[PDB]
Amino acid sequence: STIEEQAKTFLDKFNHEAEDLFYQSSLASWNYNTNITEENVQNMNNAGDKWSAFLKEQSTLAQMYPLQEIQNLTVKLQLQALQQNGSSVLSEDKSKRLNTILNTMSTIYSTGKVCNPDNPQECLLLEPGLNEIMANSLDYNERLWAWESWRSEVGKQLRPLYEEYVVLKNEMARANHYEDYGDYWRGDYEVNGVDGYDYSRGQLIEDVEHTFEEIKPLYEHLHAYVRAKLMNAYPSYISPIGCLPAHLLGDMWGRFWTNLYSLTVPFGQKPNIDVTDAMVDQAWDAQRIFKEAEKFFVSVGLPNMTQGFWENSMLTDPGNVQKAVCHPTAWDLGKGDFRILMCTKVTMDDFLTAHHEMGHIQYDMAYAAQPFLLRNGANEGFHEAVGEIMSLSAATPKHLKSIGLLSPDFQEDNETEINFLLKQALTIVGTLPFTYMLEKWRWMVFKGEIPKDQWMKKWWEMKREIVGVVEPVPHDETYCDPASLFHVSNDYSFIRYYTRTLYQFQFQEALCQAAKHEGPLHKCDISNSTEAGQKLFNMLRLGKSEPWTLALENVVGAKNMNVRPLLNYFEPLFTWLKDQNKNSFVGWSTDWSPYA
Amino acid sequence: TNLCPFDEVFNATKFASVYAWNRKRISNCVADYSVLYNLAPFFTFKCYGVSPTKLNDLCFTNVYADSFVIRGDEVRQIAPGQTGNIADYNYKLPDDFTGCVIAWNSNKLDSKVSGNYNYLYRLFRKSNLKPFERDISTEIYQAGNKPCNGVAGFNCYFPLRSYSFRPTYGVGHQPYRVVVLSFELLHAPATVCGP
Ligand SMILES: *[C@@H]1O[C@H](CO)[C@@H](O)[C@H](O)[C@H]1NC(C)=O
Ligand SMILES: *[C@@H]1O[C@H](CO)[C@@H](O)[C@H](O)[C@H]1NC(C)=O
Ligand SMILES: *[C@@H]1O[C@H](CO)[C@@H](O)[C@H](O)[C@H]1NC(C)=O
Ligand SMILES: *[C@@H]1O[C@H](CO)[C@@H](O)[C@H](O)[C@H]1NC(C)=O
Ligand SMILES: *[C@@H]1O[C@H](CO)[C@@H](O)[C@H](O)[C@H]1NC(C)=O
Ligand SMILES: *[C@@H]1O[C@H](CO)[C@@H](O)[C@H](O)[C@H]1NC(C)=O
Ligand SMILES: [Zn+2]
Repeated sequence: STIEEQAKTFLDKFNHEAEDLFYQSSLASWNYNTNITEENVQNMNNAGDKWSAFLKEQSTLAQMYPLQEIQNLTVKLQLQALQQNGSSVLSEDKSKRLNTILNTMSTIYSTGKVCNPDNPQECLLLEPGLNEIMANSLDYNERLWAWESWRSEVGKQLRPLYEEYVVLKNEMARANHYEDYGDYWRGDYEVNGVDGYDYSRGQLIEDVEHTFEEIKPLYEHLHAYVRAKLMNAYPSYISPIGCLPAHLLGDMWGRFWTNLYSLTVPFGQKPNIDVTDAMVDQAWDAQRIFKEAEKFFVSVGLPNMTQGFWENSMLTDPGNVQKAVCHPTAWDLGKGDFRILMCTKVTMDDFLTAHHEMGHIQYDMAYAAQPFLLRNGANEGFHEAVGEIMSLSAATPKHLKSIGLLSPDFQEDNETEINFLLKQALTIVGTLPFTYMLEKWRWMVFKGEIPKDQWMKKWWEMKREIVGVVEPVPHDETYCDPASLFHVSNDYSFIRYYTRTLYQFQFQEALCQAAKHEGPLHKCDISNSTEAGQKLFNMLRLGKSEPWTLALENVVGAKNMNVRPLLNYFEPLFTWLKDQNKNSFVGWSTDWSPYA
Repeated sequence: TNLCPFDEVFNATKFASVYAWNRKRISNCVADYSVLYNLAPFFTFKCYGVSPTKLNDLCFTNVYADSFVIRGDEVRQIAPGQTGNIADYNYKLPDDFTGCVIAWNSNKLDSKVSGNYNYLYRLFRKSNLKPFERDISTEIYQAGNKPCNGVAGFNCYFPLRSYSFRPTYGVGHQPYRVVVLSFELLHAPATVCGP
């Protein structure tokens, strides 16, 4: 018997063993997230330990089958995912310290609190304390206090720890034959051994930066319009030619510009489309919302929910003594168990969240037939892009009118349409320069291109140039402002929000084209189009069994990430902004700062 | 008027595991096939070499009642000319099989919140099973080329596994009880007839 056949039998034993053991961890995790006791934390942690210990044992066993002697690519995919040494390639002495810093910085971010001037007894955490100010306060100084205090009392705590974090992660990455920890993160998109569909880790940087160049015209005009409106609100603090102050961007870091809609709405006399009243009018409930979402996916050919979904899901807040984690999640426990955890209220927001999280379920159900290790999105950005495109179609006035939540004789005008796209761009487009710049800084730090004594200088140099955002207070190298965001100090990749954003609009355009949608992209609804659903299904069922380039081709007809569909979506806003900025400055000066 | 002991077969308290499937001889009795339908829409009743509507006006010899438990997706393998882990290694019907295959969901009996680990099935074997062959050996399967020496190790697997039935499982993984009747049609002195 060959080494390839031995690996097939080994993965056969693993596939059966993993499905039972992962189910226990999923069920114990579910019981805690639906019933918060101390007993359930123990049951959740114990199952999580047994699952983690199991993977480590099978990671060692899989390494006794060298990849260079296996020809079936699908087997090589499963073995490579299981053979990942990870941070166990270090010594048991350095491994223990890395966890000590990862668990320390996580504690600092989650439990770091700041107290006001002349009020020590009172103190505010990040959530909800400081996030409330950065999202709702319209005062310059109060926002500046929260922005600076968070970065100089908690961010500085993280600065020495991040330096050690960079040294150990790089050592771990190089021992696993990667250039740096950034190269290790880019390995999610790597594809080898398939002619025409391959993809190198370095090619991700080229593709991201080439695509981001075509975003610059749209972002510059959005940035120019936002600055002009913000200048009216804050006349004495905002330059018409400079970067936007970092503490006036709607949240703590300017990751999204969503909360600037109140100050930047073009036409404040034409109300937004909020069917929340109409859902209350017809006495809808949580079951009806999810029942309507089920009908949507059936309308495009996808299957209806399993009866176990209705029986085992938690679709309403249990209220009373039973506490539950209300963040909307879609669970794939395996063995046919599919659930959604959601404290659903009867609102248009939760209505679209149901279509989103239910789209995750359809993806989960589609690749259920795959082997265990191949049950996931094509790459890190695929799964969420599938979720977002459902709320795109479900929120259009076309879809809302068809389901009797919007009056049939409803006339859409270009003013309410511009208001909607401006809201969309503040969230979807605003994050892209922020996301690319942040991961670019992390990429260069891990590469060594940025030395320790210039971390914060290069960080704010790149904020000024790429994002058009300037710090309100000069920061030396005692700060660590990137660490002030969750994803950095809690050790998560961040480029996924860039790629997924571009993926979701490639999906929507290709599906809307299959549905023969006539008109602008943003008004499209793929409902009642089985042709669009079939094209989507041909990718969902793949899971991880194929390169993500092939999976993307099965939807959009191209093998690489493309930014033109995203620009197509915002075309009515782009041409409106260019006329809106005809008397304004477009671009920014990097050497203007609010602190003179 | 000895009514054939189908009550023993279908309404037994516990069924056997599919790898160690049970076999019950049925002879010298009247086989009334009209009262199997006394199950919660028992999902499957498929006959081969015969037609189910005529069943309770025929006469057969060599009647055997086989019974075990599998999951929903594996029910499709209890049929002539099928392969898969159940057909290959646990219970195999011949190509020219003459009989009836009866199966129904038993989630309310064979499932457990903490998991039902009563029922087993065989995962590895040297070769496929001949029709109606039974193998209950616990010998360690050798997947490599060094001898396993009767010990579970690397490339050395215990041949059996458990079904781990939980009621929250999907239909495909929920337990299904199966009864497979085997008879020879219109032969010899005709021990089992029924109405
Ligand atoms: C929540 O868990 C406790 C045990 O920790 C249990 O007594 C209680 O019944 C559970 N609540 C529900 C609604 O199941
Ligand atoms: C890889 O193995 C699977 C199952 O062992 C098989 O179905 C598939 O055809 C194989 N592919 C190739 C290219 O050999
Ligand atoms: C799903 O639809 C099928 C028919 O297409 C039907 O037999 C089944 O009962 C449905 N299940 C649910 C939960 O609605
Ligand atoms: C889909 O078809 C049904 C059939 O009556 C119709 O009521 C519904 O409005 C249609 N939806 C769309 C988006 O055309
Ligand atoms: C709406 O469209 C018409 C097209 O003739 C144009 O005259 C009007 O200025 C537009 N208004 C906005 C706000 O786009
Ligand atoms: C099993 O018991 C039910 C009543 O519990 C009865 O109706 C049915 O006929 C029995 N099955 C057989 C094969 O006798
Ligand atoms: Zn999601």
